Amino acid sequence: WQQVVVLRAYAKYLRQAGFPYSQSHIESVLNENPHTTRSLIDLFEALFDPSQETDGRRDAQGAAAAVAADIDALVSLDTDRVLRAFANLIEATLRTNYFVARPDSARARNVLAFKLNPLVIKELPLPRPKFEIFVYSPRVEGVHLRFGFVARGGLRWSDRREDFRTEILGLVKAQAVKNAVIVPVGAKGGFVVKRPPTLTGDAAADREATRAEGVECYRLFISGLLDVTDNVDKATGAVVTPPEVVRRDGEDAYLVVAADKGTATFSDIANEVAKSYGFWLGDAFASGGSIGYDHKAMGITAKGAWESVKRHFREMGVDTQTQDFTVVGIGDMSGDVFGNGMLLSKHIRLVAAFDHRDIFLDPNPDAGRSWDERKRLFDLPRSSWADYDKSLISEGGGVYSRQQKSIPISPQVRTALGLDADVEELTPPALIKAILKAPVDLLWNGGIGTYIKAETEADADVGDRANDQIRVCGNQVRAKVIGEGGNLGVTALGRIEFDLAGGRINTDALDNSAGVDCSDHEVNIKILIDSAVTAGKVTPEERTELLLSMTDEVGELVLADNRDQNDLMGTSRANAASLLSVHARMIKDLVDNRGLNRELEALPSEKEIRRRADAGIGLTSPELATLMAHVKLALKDDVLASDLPDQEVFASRLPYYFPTRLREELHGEIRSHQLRREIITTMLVNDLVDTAGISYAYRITEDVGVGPVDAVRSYVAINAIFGIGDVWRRIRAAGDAGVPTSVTDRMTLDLRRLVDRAGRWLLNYRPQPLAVGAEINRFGAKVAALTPRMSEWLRGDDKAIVSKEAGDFASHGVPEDLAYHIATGLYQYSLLDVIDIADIVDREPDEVADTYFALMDHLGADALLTAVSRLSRDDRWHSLARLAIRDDIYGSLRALCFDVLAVGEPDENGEEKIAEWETTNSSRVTRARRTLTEIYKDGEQDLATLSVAARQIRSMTRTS
Amino acid sequence: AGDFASHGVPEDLAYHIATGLYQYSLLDVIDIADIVDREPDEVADTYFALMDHLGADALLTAVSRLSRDDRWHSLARLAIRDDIYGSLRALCFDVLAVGEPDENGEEKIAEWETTNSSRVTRARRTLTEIYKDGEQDLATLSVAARQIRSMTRTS
Repeated sequence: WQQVVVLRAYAKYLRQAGFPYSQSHIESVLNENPHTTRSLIDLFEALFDPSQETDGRRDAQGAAAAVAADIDALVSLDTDRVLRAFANLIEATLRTNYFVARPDSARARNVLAFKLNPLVIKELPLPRPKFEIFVYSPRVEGVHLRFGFVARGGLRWSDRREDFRTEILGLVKAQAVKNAVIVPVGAKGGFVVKRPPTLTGDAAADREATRAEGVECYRLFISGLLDVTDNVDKATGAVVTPPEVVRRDGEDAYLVVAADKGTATFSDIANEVAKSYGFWLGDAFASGGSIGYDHKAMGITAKGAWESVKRHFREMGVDTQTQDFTVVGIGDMSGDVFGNGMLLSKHIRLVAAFDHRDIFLDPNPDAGRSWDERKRLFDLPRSSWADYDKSLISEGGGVYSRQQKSIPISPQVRTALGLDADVEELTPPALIKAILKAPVDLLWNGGIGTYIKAETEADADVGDRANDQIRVCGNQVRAKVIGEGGNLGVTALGRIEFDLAGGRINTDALDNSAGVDCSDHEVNIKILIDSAVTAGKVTPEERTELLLSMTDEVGELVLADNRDQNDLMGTSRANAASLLSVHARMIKDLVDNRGLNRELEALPSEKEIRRRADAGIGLTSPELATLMAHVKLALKDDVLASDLPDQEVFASRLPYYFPTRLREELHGEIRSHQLRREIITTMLVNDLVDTAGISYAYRITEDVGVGPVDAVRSYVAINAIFGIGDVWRRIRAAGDAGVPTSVTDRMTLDLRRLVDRAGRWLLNYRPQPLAVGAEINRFGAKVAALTPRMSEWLRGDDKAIVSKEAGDFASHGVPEDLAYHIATGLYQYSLLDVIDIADIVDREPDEVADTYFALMDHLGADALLTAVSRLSRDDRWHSLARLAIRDDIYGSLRALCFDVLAVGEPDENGEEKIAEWETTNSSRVTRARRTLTEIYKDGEQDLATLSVAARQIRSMTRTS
Repeated sequence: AGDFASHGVPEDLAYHIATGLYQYSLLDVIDIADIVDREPDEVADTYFALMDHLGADALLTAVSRLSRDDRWHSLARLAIRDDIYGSLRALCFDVLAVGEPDENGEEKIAEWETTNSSRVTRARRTLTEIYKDGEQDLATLSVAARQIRSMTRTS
């Protein structure tokens, strides 16, 4: 009967995968081939019995050959397909708990677990997870799909027992997107109860048992999961395979659990269950519950979304922390998101707010008094909108109920929201839809569900029936800015329509990222401290003390991530129109190589793409966020597959993931973390994408012709050499001080062209692969010495244009040193050639810089490089052409500098060196200079004229 | 030479005419042999073997296909042809700076590429890809020429 249970479980997994033949047909096929069924059982038994490993050579070939010969013998088509599918499931099984006999396991409670490789299963619909575990029982049935070794996701208590694998596979892509910025990749679990209790008619004892049955089945599902999962022991540091479990895969120990629509109060139960198996993660197994973070207190999600709101309003030109602004909100002062976010400014004027229970209408809200009443409501353990003081409500305002037949409309309520002038009463559904379409500065979301749709998306396709009567369209939203603290509030196509209608919006995975981020952060700290507890440095009682002491510092680190995330979003929004073509090739690469789905990711179709190209606009803000999320995942996949996380130059940033107390006290424990390679890769990709830009790495690969690994090498070297991160923080501080986003954004765009050019230079002129430490130690110090002295050798047109850019920057409040430091970026790029040249001729870099920039002055090279930059980048070949001409100019600059430094004496300055090189030229150089000045006189700057000017410069050199 | 001789042209004269654009390269060959005080035979061997590995004849023919409608485009096509020839001179200088005279053109090229950098392997790969595209406007030919130019330290 136990072998029959195994076959039945395989059939249930087959049903979840969507096998065509039904269960009746499947059992009939197994019945009509009893010899073949016996052969299948023999193959499985040979595969997974630990005693077989004690029985000599495993009877692999015997059982496998019996199965294959029985497969061949089949004539009937349905039988043949069914038995190959069965054989494929046997082959695909990676682990099983059929043979574990220790009493605490789930096998003892009649639960069977199959860890499978979905990648090799023929009948599985796409996408195929990296690993899957299927749990079968007569009471419970669950699945867990993981796209990677280090994965995170929520556990759905699903009610789709017919196909929950379908639900889990549907939600795994969105969960993975949520995890773009965090160390792990997407995972998702889900269980259904198959023996719910009989109902007593008593509305109370029934829900109690229904709850307790779900608790027992939740326990069963997780226990079956841990019967096959490996454990981590810090006694030796190695990964242990469950005893009496035969593993066909490698080693796989990381597994954490997050709450979902049915797993809200089960985190604590999950922590107890993880402890019963003796799992190493302890309380990090489940995010929060009883040891971890009180997310309502921290309010990390609200501040993470407030960073996006502030960035959007800054692009709007407003500052929330000092200027009154009007808000329409979803939720009440008793939830985490709404309550924590609506107290973040004392200038908040909450004009309207509906709930699940009540409606709040403040026609002319105050700021100080409205904030005080909002704070009073938040401090209560529980409250509703009926608890708002109705004396602090503005005249014409009030607290009304959503269960009323209708709600009267005050003249003050009507004018503020802006509807047809005749309304004097509305229905609660229409009041909610009008709140949803409001001429309001901010639209704050702290609820759950979808309330904004696209004009093209069907109502049933959204998957939210409860709000289906109140859902408005994205193009129909009149809010200036939309802040997304909640999940699934707006559909992707709805987000695209809102951005396309003039609204400011990001994706929800980028706004509410903070709460999940804190979940991951908490996990990686609970790991680290548990390791240090095992090493005897932290007494178990001070572990909790240390955790609570670091709450604020952990929150600040997550908010720093959100701010870097949002600043990059604003900058990407700035550069959308001119990079649409580059962005389009990126999308194609992802589709062709990473198995991306254009329509699923809400990425534009190619007809949609040049539709916008014909309109002269780039990607929308939610689409830009989506693209950068996939870029972050692809970059993590690229860097992790390499030895970059292994090398020390990339590993020098590891301690900075952890708070100050741990950074100081825990140093050896940080260096020997379990997730060291993954944390380093995630930090790496976050820094790279936030600093270098969306198209940096892809353009590097397009231009240079290397793999992502070489691009990363180059970015790290340039950031460490030029202090690029430090310049970025100085730019961001100026923008935070009140400098408009246009000035700081343009500062950053010049800086990113500089890094592009500099990274390309390092890749092009130094041997590959890059030794990042070597190039840093032979360039970064020299660069730091040469950057502050840009004023001593800029001459003529160079000096004039640099002064103009620095003064324009400082005219908007930018500090003078930073304005000048930014204005000279394209000359800091030439300092790389300056340093390389000084190294070749073993002479000082000061004099080399003097000659290089004086020569850049005599011929007016700045105008030529600017004209080159004006060359079109519409397609890849023209971009290649403009890149070829810029590099030709720079290389010719290198050869002419070599010849000029080959004449004269170091005491001769740039002007004297140039004078006596031209004094020692040939007819070729005088003719070239005369033609160059004539070219400058024409003012024509197409490919041909600039190219002939470059040849004139090239012929000035013997080595040509 | 065979097309010329098919119409009755004498064979020596047909071949002598058919090789005119390589007789032009013999000027650079002689100048180069003079600079390195080595015999012109071996210099010619290396120069034309190198013109063989990279398919330079197709690139010069494509350059000749550039328009001469106005003075500036004619100047541009002249610029690209001279850039190709000067880059030929610099690469020939570097290859003759490696190896030994007894090594023929193929052996000289083999051991210079055997002693290149990541820059040269990447440049060759991009050049072969350019040859594969078959696009021969100003921009593609120019980027092919920059690939050839970056193969030289003195650049």
